[PDB]
Amino acid sequence: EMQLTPFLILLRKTLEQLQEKDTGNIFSEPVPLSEVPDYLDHIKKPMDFFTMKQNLEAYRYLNFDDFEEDFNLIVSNCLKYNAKDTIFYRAAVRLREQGGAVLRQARRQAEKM
Ligand SMILES: c1ccc(-c2ccncc2)cc1
Repeated sequence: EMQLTPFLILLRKTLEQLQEKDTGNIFSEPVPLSEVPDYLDHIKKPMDFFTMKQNLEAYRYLNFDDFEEDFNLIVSNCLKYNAKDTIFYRAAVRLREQGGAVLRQARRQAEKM
C-alpha cells in the first residue's frame, strides 16, 4: 500500500548498490553458455543483474520479496554450480554477506512507504 514510482526508484537504487558489491562484475550478465555449456544441466533458473533490471522495468517486482528472491537466485546458483575452492563460489558468499546488508536497509526504507 504505497505509490509505485517511489518504490521502483528505491529498487533501482538498491540494484545499483548490489551491483557495486559485485566488483568483478561476475553477475552483471547471464553466465555465458558458450564458455559453460553444461551450466543448464542443474541450474533450472539462471539469474543475473541485467535480467533483474529487465524484470524491474517490466513491473515484475511489486514487493521487496520478489526483488530479493531473484538476488538470492544469483547467489544460490553460483554456490550450486561452482566448487567451494573457487573464486566464483567465494564471490557468491561475499555478495550474500554484503548484499544482505544493502537489502535490509532498503527494505526498511520500503516499509516506511
Ligand atoms: C566464464 C564466465 C563466468 C563463469 C561463471 C560465473 C559464475 N557462475 C558460473 C560460471 C564461468 C566462466
